[PDB]
Amino acid sequence: GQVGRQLAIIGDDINR
Amino acid sequence: MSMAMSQSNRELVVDFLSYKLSQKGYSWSQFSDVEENRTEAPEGTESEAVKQALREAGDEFELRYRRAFSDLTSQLHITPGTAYQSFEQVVNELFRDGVNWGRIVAFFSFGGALCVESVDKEMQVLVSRIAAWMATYLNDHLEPWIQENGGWDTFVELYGNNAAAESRKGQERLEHHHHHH
Repeated sequence: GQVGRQLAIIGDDINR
Repeated sequence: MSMAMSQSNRELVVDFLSYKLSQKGYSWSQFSDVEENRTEAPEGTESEAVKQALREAGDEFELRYRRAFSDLTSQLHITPGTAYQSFEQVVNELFRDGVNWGRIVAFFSFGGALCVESVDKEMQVLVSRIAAWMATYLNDHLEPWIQENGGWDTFVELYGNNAAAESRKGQERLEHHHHHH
């Protein structure tokens, strides 16, 4: 499973 | 003074999948809550600013997911039997220890994606499946963490309309803003 591990990466570039 | 704090949860998940499938060209009630006998609700006020930040945050999270790696369901297979397991792996992934903002929005558009490709793969029953897994995870793990400190008013305060771009532009003060004069 690759999803989830990357779904959090984008969070940084779009965190609040 | 309650009224729809727990019922509103299933209202946010159901509204996210309604506009999600509506985007491509498929109906939602066609294979979801088809059973008549509804409640109608008073009107829905939390979904106003909440759903708003969920639409701009869901389209920006998706654009950044393929623009940074690839599609989500495209990598999944989807099927009535091992579908809940797929979304179960992506869920634990986001949860690194507790519940931090950001993973909630990515989870909203994520499940909506599996619902779209699901109908295209002749999996109507699969759609309703993700509908119960979305309203459940929201009313189970995200329930005791959202009501803790206004999880909807806060999720909108950090992901309001165009909040993602407002974090780099609206910053100004501690960002660098050269206009002290």
